[PDB]
Order: sequence, then C-alpha cells, then structure tokens
Amino acid sequence: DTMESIVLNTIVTGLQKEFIARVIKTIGSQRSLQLYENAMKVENSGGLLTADMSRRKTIGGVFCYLLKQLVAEDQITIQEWNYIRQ
Amino acid sequence: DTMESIVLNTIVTGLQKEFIARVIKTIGSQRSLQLYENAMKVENSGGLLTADMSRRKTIGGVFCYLLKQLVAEDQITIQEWNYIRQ
Repeated sequence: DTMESIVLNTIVTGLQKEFIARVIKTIGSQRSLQLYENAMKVENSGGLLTADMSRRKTIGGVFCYLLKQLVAEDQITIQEWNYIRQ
Repeated sequence: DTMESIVLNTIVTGLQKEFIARVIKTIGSQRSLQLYENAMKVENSGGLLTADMSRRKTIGGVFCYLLKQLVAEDQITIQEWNYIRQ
C-alpha cells in the first residue's frame, strides 16, 4: 500500500478515487494494472461503441465493461462487484 | 518480476520494450509508474518546451524528456543513464 497508492493514481489519471480504490482492494494492484492496460489496448484498437452506437465509450467505460467481464468469467464474485459499484 | 513485467507492459502500451525495461530495472517499478503518470498529466496540458524550444506534445516524447531531467537533477546517475540509453 504505497505501490497501491501509485497504481491507484496511475489508473485514476489514466482513466480520468474511491471506485478505483475499491477495485484495487478487491483484485490487487497487479490485476488492476492489467485491466488498465487492457482498456488501453482496446483504445489503441479504435475503442468500443456505446450501446446506442452514437459514440465511442470513454476509456472509463471500457474499463467498466472489462471489469464486468471479470464477473462474467467468475473472477470477481457478485458480492465483490456490488462493493466496487457502491 | 511479475509486477515489473506488468508495469513494463502498462507503460509500453500507454506510450505506444527493452528501453522501458531498463528504466524499470534502474529506478524501480514504483518510480517508473510515477513518471509514466506524470508524463500523462503533462501531456494532458499540452506537453512541454525543452531547453532548445522544442515542443514535446506526445506522451512518449514527454516521458523521454522527464526521464533525462532526472539525470540533470542528479536523481539518476550518469552511469545509470548510460545503461538506459543502451
């Protein structure tokens, strides 16, 4: 949790703090960074569309879709997903 | 080595390998992310102006300039710098 302050701020700045603090607390700074990176790779590939297809998702939205993919793949529990989201 | 393998890929992805690896082996994962993060904030406000009045407006160019300044500020020794430049 000094490496976690740093991961915290890096991710926070990279996506444009408590919501990210809760992700780090839940999956660790290691898996958090991999998620930030993956969101960046998606952005480098030209992004994703919103559900209404009117714009690209912001990189914040991409990271949330990816995080939600962690729940779909049974990596984060439903309880953990609820803690993170409010 | 897995955290630093992940800091490696995060920073490489965000900058758009070997060069960044040596930075990490030199200053530590913690300080490298701080630097990557500071490069990001600096890029967001339009980058910077070097001593030669040369604009650095992309993240990578910014990141490179801030790295060189650590040397000029005696936070990275000459020997280390030489190790990193190749």
